[PDB]
Formats: sequence, structure tokens, C-alpha cells
Amino acid sequence: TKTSVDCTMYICGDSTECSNLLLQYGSFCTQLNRALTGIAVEQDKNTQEVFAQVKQIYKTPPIKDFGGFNFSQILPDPSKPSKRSPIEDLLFNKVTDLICAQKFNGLTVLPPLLTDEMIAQYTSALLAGTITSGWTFGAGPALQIPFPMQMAYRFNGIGVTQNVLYENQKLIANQFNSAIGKIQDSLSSTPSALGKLQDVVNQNAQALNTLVKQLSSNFGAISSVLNDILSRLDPPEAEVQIDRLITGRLQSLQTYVTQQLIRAAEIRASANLAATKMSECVLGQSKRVDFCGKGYHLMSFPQSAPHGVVFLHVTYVPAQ
Amino acid sequence: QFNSAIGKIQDSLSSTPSALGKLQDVVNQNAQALNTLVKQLSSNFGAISSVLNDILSRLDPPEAEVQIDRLITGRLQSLQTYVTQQLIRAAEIRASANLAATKMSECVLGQSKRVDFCGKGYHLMSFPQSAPHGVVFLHVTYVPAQEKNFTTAPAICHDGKAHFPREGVFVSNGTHWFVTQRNFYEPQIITTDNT
Amino acid sequence: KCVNFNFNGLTGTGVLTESNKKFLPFQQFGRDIADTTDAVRDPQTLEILDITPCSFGGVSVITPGTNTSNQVAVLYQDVNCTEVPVAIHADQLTPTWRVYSTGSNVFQTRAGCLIGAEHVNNSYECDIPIGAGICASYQTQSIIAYTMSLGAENSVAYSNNSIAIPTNFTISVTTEILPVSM
Amino acid sequence: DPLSETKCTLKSFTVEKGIYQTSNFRVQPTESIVRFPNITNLCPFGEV
Ligand SMILES: *[C@@H]1O[C@H](CO)[C@@H](O[C@@H]2O[C@H](CO)[C@@H](O)[C@H](O)[C@H]2NC(C)=O)[C@H](O)[C@H]1NC(C)=O
Ligand SMILES: *[C@@H]1O[C@H](CO)[C@@H](O[C@@H]2O[C@H](CO)[C@@H](O)[C@H](O)[C@H]2NC(C)=O)[C@H](O)[C@H]1NC(C)=O
Ligand SMILES: *[C@@H]1O[C@H](CO)[C@@H](O[C@@H]2O[C@H](CO)[C@@H](O)[C@H](O)[C@H]2NC(C)=O)[C@H](O)[C@H]1NC(C)=O
Ligand SMILES: *[C@@H]1O[C@H](CO)[C@@H](O[C@@H]2O[C@H](CO)[C@@H](O)[C@H](O)[C@H]2NC(C)=O)[C@H](O)[C@H]1NC(C)=O
Ligand SMILES: *[C@@H]1O[C@H](CO)[C@@H](O[C@@H]2O[C@H](CO)[C@@H](O)[C@H](O)[C@H]2NC(C)=O)[C@H](O)[C@H]1NC(C)=O
Ligand SMILES: *[C@@H]1O[C@H](CO)[C@@H](O)[C@H](O)[C@H]1NC(C)=O
Repeated sequence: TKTSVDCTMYICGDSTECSNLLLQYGSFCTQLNRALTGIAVEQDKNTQEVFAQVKQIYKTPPIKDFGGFNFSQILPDPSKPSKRSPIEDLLFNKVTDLICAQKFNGLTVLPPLLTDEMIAQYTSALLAGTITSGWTFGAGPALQIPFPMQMAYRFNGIGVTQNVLYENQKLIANQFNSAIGKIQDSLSSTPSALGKLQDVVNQNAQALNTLVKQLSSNFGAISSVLNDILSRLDPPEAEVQIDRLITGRLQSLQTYVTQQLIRAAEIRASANLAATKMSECVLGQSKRVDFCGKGYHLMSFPQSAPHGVVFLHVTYVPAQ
Repeated sequence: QFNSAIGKIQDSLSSTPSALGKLQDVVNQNAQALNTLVKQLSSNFGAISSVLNDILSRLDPPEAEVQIDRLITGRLQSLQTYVTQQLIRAAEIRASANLAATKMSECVLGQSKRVDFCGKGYHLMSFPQSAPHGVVFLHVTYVPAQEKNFTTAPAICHDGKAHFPREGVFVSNGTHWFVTQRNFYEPQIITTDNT
Repeated sequence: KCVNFNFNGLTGTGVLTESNKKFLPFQQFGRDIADTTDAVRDPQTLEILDITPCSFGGVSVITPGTNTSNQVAVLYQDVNCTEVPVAIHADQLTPTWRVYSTGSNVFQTRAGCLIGAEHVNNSYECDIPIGAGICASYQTQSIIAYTMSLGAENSVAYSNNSIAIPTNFTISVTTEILPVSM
Repeated sequence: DPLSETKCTLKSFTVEKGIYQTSNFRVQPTESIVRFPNITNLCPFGEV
């Protein structure tokens, strides 16, 4: 989440006298604005790098016959108004007056540049490209190739001859269809799958709530209400009392920003890794061990998630 | 083709001014941070004035000490704040440096098969160039062009035995069938040596 | 009405309205999650009143380069197209009051209310991001707002037994810039 | 005007193309009210 903080309102509020004293407390408010703005801008860059890997918007031809491979669970659904795949909209439900109270203290949340539909529209392009053109569309013009012939190409990458696929085309298609169906039940049955995406939401909200509770701290002063202090002490007395409150509250804001800068850097590391996975595991075939799934990598399909991305790795596993 | 591509590189950097924004941002942020630290010496922080000389020369030591404690603590906060951002920024610089070291090993000292790691397309070679506070790579990539249209089959049946390509793909213009490499159109007759 | 108030020394500022709170007879004033005075009881008429701060929000300015033009566009964040200022008679602290602030080109988006830009039904590349899929740009001698375009439309001619094969190639050179030290 | 407020924030006479956060608006109060209890008898401070 991208956050915007009103420096004056959080510290002072409706106290006009506090606003004047804050002027001589240096340029701390400006520094806080710049630091939080850099984090908010960075968030739009992270989404752009992962998803906008293609310049064109491909579409899947109406006749959905691909030599036995369904792709129904991962392709977009016209019936849904959001136009999301049956797996994608299952993810949007697993991941989820309090907002009003935080707003009145000067804490606001800014909306992302890319809407959910726009992001889901990008993943649909990568699905149509990866099916109708294999890996060619990631390095120039997109060239069509039959999907069963494309699988035979990927079998040669892992060291298995072409004739193995062609003699087992029916069986391999059945195995892929069965594996896909079990994916939806695994997520739908087990609500703990999206633990990583939830922690990002939880830690942001919980860190913000800590900031609000800090507004009820005396910090050694007689009271934690600015109006009472001004309306109970003479001017040269109140100064030694407001200063403790202002510095106590300035420390809280500085602490919050420092934790956010640290967390943003960790997120960017995770965002950079996901962009690498999409270029190597989705736009091509990877020989790196365990990078894209466990086994011998065949292909991958991406799915958009709230504040994240989900990769479905298709792999070859020996047996018997 | 190579000489023309290398020729247009100089104009692309010269003409577009925002080409080196990544290196420029490093210099500006470091300069910006130092300007803030200097400008923060002008803040009273609730004291009578920002000048240390006049405070000691206008009030007795017993009461002047509490005046300068405001200035000392506020200024120590500026230094502590300035150091904390430097540690964070240097951590993201080291991450960029690690990526640059990895790229030189993999894209310059050899040919890389990782998609989009060294340029867009099929990687051929890279060349490094030195820049202030950074490095610049020149990725050379092979890009196909001018595709055509063909009819294909998975296998060719002859004498009751199925034949598969050894390292190519079967194509035909409509009457005669050939075998060609996948990345370039060079048809050939179908024999028992390529199948 | 946005007025000051004083309830037995409880000085403050805000808007007093009716409250549906099920106040108990021994209860004096309510509070919210943030541990702040949310509702109060009048000392005289013993009426429970809500307290809500007067409207506020951030303001952002959209402009091209001053080397190009001088016109600007103003975006009021989270303000819902109606509580934007209408009077300048010493009741707002922003004298940069828009020359109309109403009637003129006013657009309401999920990122706030945008005044001074014209919405269009076209779609171009994003120039200045506003939010929620809306971008702005200076086009023609004026500032306009549009919805960003993801890219050009395409449709691969997938067929049942058809392949495409290149007949030439291009040798391309591109640059990459990375900081190494500070 | 809004353009000049940007110049003040950036501390520059020339502004590059983009969107900037300048300040916050709020509705100023018009009048003030006071509500106090209804009692009038003076506290017996003469006695003590
Ligand atoms: C594989 O494709 C078939 C249709 O091509 C799907 O069949 C229907 O799928 C819907 C759910 O999308 C079910 O409600 C219907 O009962 C299915 N009909 C039949 C006759 O089975 C099938 O669901 C697809 N497989 C998967 C795993 O989604
Ligand atoms: C398809 O490819 C075949 C390859 O043999 C072409 O056939 C040759 O055509 C040229 C001129 O048209 C003749 O001089 C050769 O003798 C032909 N070769 C053979 C083996 O017959 C054919 O022209 C191509 N185009 C089509 C069939 O439309
Ligand atoms: C290869 O053939 C296919 C058809 O089998 C072409 O696809 C369509 O071709 C028609 C005209 O033949 C065009 O009007 C359509 O725009 C094409 N696309 C679709 C999705 O129908 C395809 O264009 C041919 N490829 C080349 C390079 O000519
Ligand atoms: C590719 O060829 C196959 C035949 O091997 C086609 O499969 C049948 O196509 C007909 C025509 O639409 C359908 O009525 C049948 O239901 C299909 N059979 C199966 C098992 O799906 C396939 O349609 C062809 N593809 C295209 C695009 O023409
Ligand atoms: C591959 O591309 C090259 C250049 O893009 C083509 O060569 C051009 O040929 C025309 C006429 O034959 C000349 O007028 C141009 O000057 C050539 N280009 C250059 C850069 O010298 C070549 O014909 C293409 N090959 C195929 C098979 O299409
Ligand atoms: C105007 O906009 C908000 C957006 O948060 C919307 O929920 C509602 O329609 C309006 N807000 C209020 C507080 O009435």
C-alpha cells in the first residue's frame, strides 16, 4: 500500500498555536513527504516491471482446441464482469470505520495507477502469446506453431526425444488436465496458501495502527491534549510542555518512515525476483535447477493476485 | 548491420537527455542530502536563536545550558537521521553493484541463454563501457525478421514407418515437403540422414 | 456548521451534528478507536452531539514543463466532486482558488476530483499519471485527461497445422545503465 | 495561483513536467460558541 501523511495535522491538529511553533522546528515535515513519495512512486514501478513485459495485446482464437489441453481454468471468463479466470477470481476472495478514524488523524492511502482489470488484462496477453506462439514472441515477432508441436520442442530441451510425446499425446494431455483441476481444490480447500500476500497487508495495517496509539502518550508532559495545555498555562510555561509533545510525536513519525523504507526495500527485492521469473520461466524455458518448479521445467503460466503474482509451473517428473 | 547499429548508439545517448537518469539520480540525492544537513543549522528548535555565540554571551551559565541542550539534541538528531538514510541507500547500491558484477561475468565473458538478461532478443555478445559511478553495457542480439507462412506435419509416413526430424521441422509450400531449421528458412530434401 | 466550541473547557473545532449513540444516563461523552473525543453531551440541554472535523484533504497540481506552457490543472484528492471550495470570503486557507471551481471542466475519478482538464474518449500512452488508470497530457494548446492504453491490439493467427518461419534477421544493439558506486 | 505555489515548494523558478503535491486545504471556522452550566450563585469564598 502507498501511504500519504499530513505532517501538520498528525502532530498539531486544530491547534493554530502549535502550527506556528512547528515552523521553527526545521524542515522535518518536508523530508517526511519526500521519503514517503519515493516509496509510493516505486510501487507503481514494481508492478510495471513484472507485468508490462510485452508491447502488444494478443488474443486467443475462438476455437479452443489445442490437442487435448483444456486451459479452461486459466483463460479469462467472459461471464464474469471483471473478466478473470476461474482460478484468478478464487484468489481475489482469499486475500482481504477504522479507515475513517485514521483519515481524521491525517493518514491517507493513495490508489494504484494500474487498476485490477488492467493488470488482469496484461496476464491474458501473456497467456495468449505463450500458447499460440510458444517462446518466439518474447524475442521478436510472434510466430504461430501448433501446441502439440510446441510441446515436442520442449521435450527436446530436457533431453527426451520428440517421438515420446507424439506416442503419448493422449495420456500426457490427460495428466495435464487432471493436475490443473487439483490446483483449484488445493487453494480453495486450504485457506493458508496465501500467507505471504496476507503478511504484507497485515504488517502495513498494524504498523499504521501503532502510529495512532502513539497520540495518547504524555511523553512526560502534564497532558496529551494540546488545547488543554494552552488553555491552562501561561505562554512562557507552555513552551516547555509543547516541546516534549512535539518532539515525542516527531520521533514517532520518523520511526514509522524508517520502518517503511526498510520494508519497501525488501519488497523491491521480491518484486525484482518475480520479474526475472516471468522473463525466464514464462517467456522461455529454463535450465536452472529448481528455479521454475521442482523437476524438469516445461512451461509456466502466470496468474494475477492482489498485490502479487502466482506462477503455475509445469514440470516433467520421472517415475517407475 | 553491426556497424550501423553501433553508429546510432552515439546519437541515441546524445539526443535523448533523460537517457542517463539512473546515474544522475545517484549524484542528485547525495547532493540533496548534504544541502539539508547544512540548512538544518538554521533551526532554533524552540531556543531563542540558532547562534551559539550570542546565547552564551547574553545569559548566565546556569540558564544558558538549558538553551543549548535544545540545539545540541536537535542537531544530533539531524546527524543520526542523515546516517540512517545513508545506510539504507548504500544497501540498494550494493544490490545494483552485485547485479552489475553478475552481468559482466555472464553477458560479457560468455554467451548467455537466460531470456532478457542481456538485452532483448537472442544474445550474441556484450561490450562494457565506463561511466561516472556506474557501468554501461552494449548488448548485441539476433532478431528475426520477415517471417512467412507454411503448412507443417509432425511426422512423415513412408513404407509403413514414421519418420521424425532430427533437428529441424517439416514444411511444405503446398506441393513439396522439406525439412528446415526452426530459426531460419533453408529448405532441404527429406532423406534418411536428417530424419 | 464548521465552528469552534467550548464545553466546560473542552475547546476544539469541528462540526456538531445529531448522534444516534445509545448514551447511558451516567455517560458524559463518547470516544472512538483512536481514543479521541468523538461525541459530547450539552451541559445545558443534555443533548448528545456528534463531533466531526471540518472537511480537508491534499491538493496536487498537474502541469507541463514551464518551458512548454504556463497552464495548470488541480486535483483534489479523496474529495467527492461536491465539497470542493465554492466561497473565497475568508473561509479557506488556499487563496489559489480556481477561477471557476465549478461549471468549468470538472472530472470525478476514483483518485479524487480533477478541475481544469478535459476528459476524452481516446486512449494514448501515459504521460502524467493521475491514478486508477487515468493519465493526463498537454495536447492540441490545452490540457486533457484520458484513460491509458496498454498497447496495440494483436491477434496471432493460430491454426491447426500452420507454422511461421523467418527469412531474414536483424542485428540489434541496445544499452543498459547500472550504478556501481556512490 | 496554483502554478506559483509549486514554484515555492520546489524553490525554483522553472518547473519540469509532472504532478506535484503542494499543500492541503481545509474549511475555516466562521463563528465560535460557548456552552457552560446554568448555575449562578457565587461560591462561599468569603467565609474561608
Ligand atoms: C475442461 O473443459 C470442459 C469443457 O471444455 C469443462 O467442462 C465443463 O466445465 C464446467 C466448469 O468450467 C463444469 O461446470 C461442467 O460440468 C463441465 N462439463 C463437463 C461435461 O464436464 C471442464 O470443467 C474443464 N476442466 C477443468 C478442470 O476445468
Ligand atoms: C514449392 O517448392 C517446390 C520445390 O521443388 C517448387 O518446385 C520447383 O519449381 C521450380 C520453378 O517453379 C522448378 O524449376 C523446379 O523444377 C521445381 N522443383 C520440383 C522438384 O518440381 C515449387 O515451384 C514451389 N512452389 C509452388 C509449388 O507453388
Ligand atoms: C498465414 O495464414 C493465416 C491464415 O491461415 C493468415 O491469418 C489470417 O489471414 C487473413 C488473410 O489470409 C488475414 O486477413 C487475417 O488478418 C489473418 N489473421 C487472422 C487471425 O485471421 C496469416 O496472416 C498468414 N500469415 C502471413 C504472414 O501472411
Ligand atoms: C484440428 O483438427 C481436429 C481434427 O483432428 C479438429 O477436431 C474436431 O474439429 C471439428 C470441427 O470443428 C469439431 O466438430 C470436433 O469436435 C473436433 N474434435 C475434437 C476431438 O475436438 C479441430 O477442430 C481442428 N482445429 C481447427 C481450428 O480446425
Ligand atoms: C535481408 O535484408 C537485407 C537488408 O535488410 C536485404 O538486402 C537489401 O536488398 C535490396 C535489394 O535486394 C537492396 O536495395 C538493399 O540495399 C539491401 N539492404 C542492404 C542493407 O544493403 C535482403 O534482400 C533481405 N533478404 C531477404 C531474403 O529478404
Ligand atoms: C465520495 O467519495 C468516497 C470515496 O472514498 C465514496 O466512498 C463516497 O461516495 C463519498 N464519500 C463520502 C465520505 O461521502
